[PDB]
Amino acid sequence: MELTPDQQTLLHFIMDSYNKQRMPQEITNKILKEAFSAEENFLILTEMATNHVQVLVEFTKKLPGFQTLDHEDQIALLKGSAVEAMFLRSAEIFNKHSDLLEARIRNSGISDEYITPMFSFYKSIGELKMTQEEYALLTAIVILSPDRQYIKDREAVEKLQEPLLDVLQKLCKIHQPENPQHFACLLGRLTELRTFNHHHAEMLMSWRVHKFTPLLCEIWDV
Amino acid sequence: KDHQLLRYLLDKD
Ligand SMILES: Cc1cc(OCc2c(-c3c(Cl)cncc3Cl)noc2C(C)C)ccc1-c1ccc2c(C(=O)O)cn(C)c2c1
Repeated sequence: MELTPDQQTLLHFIMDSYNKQRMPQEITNKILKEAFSAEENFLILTEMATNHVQVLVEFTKKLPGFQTLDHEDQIALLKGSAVEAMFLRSAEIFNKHSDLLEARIRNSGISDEYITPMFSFYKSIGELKMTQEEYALLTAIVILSPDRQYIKDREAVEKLQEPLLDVLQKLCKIHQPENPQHFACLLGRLTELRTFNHHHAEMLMSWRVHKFTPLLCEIWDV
Repeated sequence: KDHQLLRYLLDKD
């Protein structure tokens, strides 16, 4: 049981692109040094989200075949995956300063209705003991979801997503042969990720008392 | 003209 050379090449492009992602030192120092209040904590979350959307665009452009998709479908895929990819990355960083970041999130004026399933998701991500290949492929599968709103050529997106699901399943058989439910538990995280779209939309609606950044206003139609 | 900054980030080399 091994990946074919073609699957190894596809996996290598995903990993290389995933490994490039960085949170700039200017933003990380703010987590340590800025004032502790609901207003300042919310502003830090906003800045981190903006940096992550930028990181998400750069990662997506290096995904094999993404730049061959219809230009407007590229926009529609980025807009529909931004929250899901941001939660998956948050889950990864939380499961590897961390005490102060958690404190800021819990004291950013965001309701427990949102915070509770969020920390519950980070917990279930941790129990999976995900490898970096699993984090990167799940991120790409989330981005390349053919069922997002306003996609014109869905079949073209299906052609890019299916081989990634084939690679992820093969890795599950190679690395966890005694746990045949491993792939199923990863799919469980895909469906759980989708629930954060409704929760995030309710947070943006109720926050009408606020400015965000132009990048966040664009992707979330604020 | 919609998603001006998102298009800028996507379209730059
Ligand atoms: C850890 C976090 C939170 C975050 O929150 C952004 C938000 C959320 C919300 C919540 Cl709290 C958590 N999960 C996802 C959402 Cl979506 N809900 O509202 C907002 C804003 C818009 C107010 C945005 C971004 C990061 C983040 C991403 C990557 C890295 C990273 C690396 O790659 O090396 C290092 N660090 C410290 C990171 C932090």
